[PDB]
Amino acid sequence: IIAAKAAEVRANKVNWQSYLQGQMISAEDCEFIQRFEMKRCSEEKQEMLQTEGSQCAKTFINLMTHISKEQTVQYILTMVDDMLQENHQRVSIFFDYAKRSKSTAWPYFLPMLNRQDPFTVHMAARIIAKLAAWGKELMEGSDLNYYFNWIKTQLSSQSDSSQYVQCVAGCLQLMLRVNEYRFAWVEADGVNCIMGVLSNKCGFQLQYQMIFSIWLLAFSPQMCEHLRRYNIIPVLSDILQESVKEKVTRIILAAFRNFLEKSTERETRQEYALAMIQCKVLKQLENLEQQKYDDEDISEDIKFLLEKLGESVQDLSSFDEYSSELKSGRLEWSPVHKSEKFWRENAVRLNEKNYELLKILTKLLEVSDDPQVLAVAAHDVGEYVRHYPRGKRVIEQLGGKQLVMNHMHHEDQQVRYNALLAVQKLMVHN
Repeated sequence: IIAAKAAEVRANKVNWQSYLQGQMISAEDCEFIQRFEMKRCSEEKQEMLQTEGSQCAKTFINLMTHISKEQTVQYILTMVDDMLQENHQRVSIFFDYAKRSKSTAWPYFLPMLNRQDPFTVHMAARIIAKLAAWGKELMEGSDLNYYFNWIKTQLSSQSDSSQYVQCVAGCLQLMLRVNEYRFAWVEADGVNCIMGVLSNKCGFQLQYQMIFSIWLLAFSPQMCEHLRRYNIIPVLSDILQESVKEKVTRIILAAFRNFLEKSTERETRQEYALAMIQCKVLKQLENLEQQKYDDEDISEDIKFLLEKLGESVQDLSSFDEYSSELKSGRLEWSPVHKSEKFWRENAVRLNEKNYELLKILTKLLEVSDDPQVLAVAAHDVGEYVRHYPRGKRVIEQLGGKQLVMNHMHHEDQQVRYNALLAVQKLMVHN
């Protein structure tokens, strides 16, 4: 509705001389606003901004401050945003006005977000985002903190409300366009509020814009490293199936690619990929690969994520990491457990150190009260039988045969299921 409101406001001009008669503004301010209304061509606008640039933002701000009429307020902000859409360099006029006034441009506009009209405040915010992104000065300090609090509160509301939160999210994206503003945003907890809104399941455009924000943050190593705490991957794994829209799918895949690209360490990239595989990203990546799309960008994102997921599972399939998991007791369905490639080649290696890994498994098959650990141990005994035929006597000696034959009667459905599988693999031959 933002464009429709903009057009309605462009039509809804009002006599600016009324405010001069009321002495709410200066005669020069009224003159500038009327002259800019009539100076519609690009050359005329350039002439106005170049000859009376000091008067320009002064006029806008004076009228905005001293006039209650939301018609005029929205008209002023619509004109400014139209100027910035025609040529986004126009921020220079406002910056020059502020510098000539011996101040920065923000205190003049941040209080304006306290006004009532949603259109007024949200096009004001759009103009602030344009100014911050395309300006030379960095948003900083209390002004930036107040703007972050305002974006936070407006986002938390999650429809006309949603269509204005579109402006809110677009302003946040424009801010994050700059690396330093991304650092400031991470200093703020606004990403947690982003995740809160996403959990609240906002509309399609808002979800797309928020994941666009995440992609902007993920472009950097430090913020990628520090924002892990929000467990982005599972929520977006489910959203990539629910919110099918191609823009949404593409932006999640791009965010994942940025995460894996800019994660600081090999171990860091490995945490991200391990979370993705535990959250079943890889299967949907295969499905998208079966699917096709009209640009090489989505193709490259899919291929990169596919290759790196494959490499990550290969790394997880290390027999050393399997030994570490067994030693720590973390028998919790790591991909190495269901990686047949590891099993077929390394089943003999479990015999090392006088069958230390098999002893760990069998000991857990009597010590474990944990359903997950017990079922995993039973399944791994089954796999050891399946992939090292000579190990049947070893498991007999270690008692795994009888332990699984007992745990088939375990109180837990999953433990019974895995133990039954293992004992079935056991009795296959004389």
